[PDB]
Amino acid sequence: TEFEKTQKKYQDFIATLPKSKGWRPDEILTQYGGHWWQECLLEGLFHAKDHFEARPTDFLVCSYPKTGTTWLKALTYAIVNRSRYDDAANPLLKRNPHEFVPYVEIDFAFYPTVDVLQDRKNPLFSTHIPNGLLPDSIVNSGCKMVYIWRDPKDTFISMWTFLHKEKSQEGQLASLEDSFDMFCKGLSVYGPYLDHVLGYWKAYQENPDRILFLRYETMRANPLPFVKRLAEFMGYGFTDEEEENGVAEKVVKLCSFETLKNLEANKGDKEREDRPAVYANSAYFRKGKVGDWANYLTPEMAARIDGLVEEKFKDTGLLQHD
Ligand SMILES: Nc1ncnc2c1ncn2[C@@H]1O[C@H](COP(=O)(O)O)[C@@H](OP(=O)(O)O)[C@H]1O
Repeated sequence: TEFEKTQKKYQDFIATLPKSKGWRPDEILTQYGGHWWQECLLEGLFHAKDHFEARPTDFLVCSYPKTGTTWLKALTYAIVNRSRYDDAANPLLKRNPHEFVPYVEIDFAFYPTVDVLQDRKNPLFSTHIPNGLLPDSIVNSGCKMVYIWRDPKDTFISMWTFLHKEKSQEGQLASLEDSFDMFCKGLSVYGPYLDHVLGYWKAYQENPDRILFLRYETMRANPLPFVKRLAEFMGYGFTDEEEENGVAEKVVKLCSFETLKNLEANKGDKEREDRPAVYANSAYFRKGKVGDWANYLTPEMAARIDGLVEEKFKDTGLLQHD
């Protein structure tokens, strides 16, 4: 296949890259371009470099994992499609949001025949690729992008708990404290996390008309103004009639944690139906809170990561942005 040709082409290169143990005993992460990768994800990056073609009308969802990706896939899909479906007919009621917004470095690489990637109408894509490594076609298209980030303490806990749920990996996971130590040293997939955020922040600073820079915690506290802003930014702003008819509030409720978690499609061990999964859909909806780290980390571990944040973000403007 075309992806198998990519894998062969970069085999020798990827073998020359530095390698490290991950959070599972047998897991090997590879370093490239300041960031750590699973092998297949780095193959997926090069495949996208060589083959992904962005259009100016595309809209790209960007995040580091466990900062709000599922939520933004739902929101962007609902914003785009709200006039295509009667409320009860919305496909989000029936299928996990990841089925509707394909990943550049995963779905486009590993699963290029899924229906949404064959749909010439679809404008929505997502990625965890660091900003400095995005394919030139994406950079050159001028397509707009949204980036979301989250408190590193909550982001870490979201990841460590999620990884207990991966198929055929029971017991294969480092302790909380050892996992936290490698997260803080920047050893995580797509990490270092703080470098990931800073990369998009600097892009936002340089191109503030092209990137909407969002924070999980402020959206969670007060989602309606942010959803309206996102829809506007996307080019699908809510009209005055729509606001009269509560349509923006309907989108917020449909994409809320409380709705999606309780859908039949996202419960139990049910998996997505478009392509193979190593997670049940239910693994994407855990607690949805701000501050759950308080139940796992000591003041000493909090001070460590909070000190890393102050040092990484010093003099950048990031923590001031509202
Ligand atoms: N619709 C939604 N609104 C808000 N948070 C959501 C959400 N759907 C999922 N989440 C939360 O977002 C995190 C997953 O991030 P991602 O989608 O990037 O993998 C999890 O956080 P918690 O593990 O803290 O519950 C998950 O519960």
